[PDB]
Amino acid sequence: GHQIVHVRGDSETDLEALFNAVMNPKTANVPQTVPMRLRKLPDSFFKPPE
Amino acid sequence: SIGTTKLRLVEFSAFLEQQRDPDSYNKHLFVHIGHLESVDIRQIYDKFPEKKGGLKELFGKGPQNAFFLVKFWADLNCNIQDDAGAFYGVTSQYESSENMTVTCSTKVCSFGKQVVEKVETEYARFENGRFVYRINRSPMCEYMINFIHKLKHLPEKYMMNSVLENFTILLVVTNRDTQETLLCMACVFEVSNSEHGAQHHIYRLVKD
Repeated sequence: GHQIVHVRGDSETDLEALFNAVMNPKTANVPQTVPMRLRKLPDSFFKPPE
Repeated sequence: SIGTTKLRLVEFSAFLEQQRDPDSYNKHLFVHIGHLESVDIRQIYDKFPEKKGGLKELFGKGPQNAFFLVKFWADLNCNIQDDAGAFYGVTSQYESSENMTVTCSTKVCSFGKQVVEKVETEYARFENGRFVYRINRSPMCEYMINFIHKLKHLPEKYMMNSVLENFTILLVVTNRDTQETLLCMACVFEVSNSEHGAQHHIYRLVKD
């Protein structure tokens, strides 16, 4: 079993980017996308099972 | 019935172990499988990397019935002890009827780019008359561990869910010798608010 991990140089920066996209969207400069709620997805996708 | 006859994912588990002292052991599961509706794969193409060996390139490269979308409600309700060494790991078990060299690639993707790719090579083990490939206590990347910590300190879960909007994991298991896609599992996450525990919906990916 060999675990070779490939990491790109700005991982921790991107991690912050993942957050301040939400915490201050304006000073973010992050790619923009359609929220999953507004996509053609099954109703289950947002109601967890019982 | 997750996976094809070529290779069947029967077990998946990401966890935190904690050793407060020599008499104390704790284990917390974040998500777990193994303890169907369909989704148009084009709807989730704007959430995964679709470049060389991308969820799109692989779809046509191998069997479409090997592709799956999993929505996880992760269980983040775990008291991280500050005085205890902690192992963050991922145990996944795959069972197959044939003996092949198996390579599992786990990629954490932010927006359209995969930040970290981990490649694990596994070999067939004969158990109960079948060949079983199992990754035992594989360590998660510092990125994932930091991500969990950064999520925790968010005050509300709706904030957690919002950052998870742009977070995905692509899991691709492949026959190393033939480069045939054995199983591909695209992963999307919210944070489970259920008291009982982590929940998960599995969908088969299709095109139209």
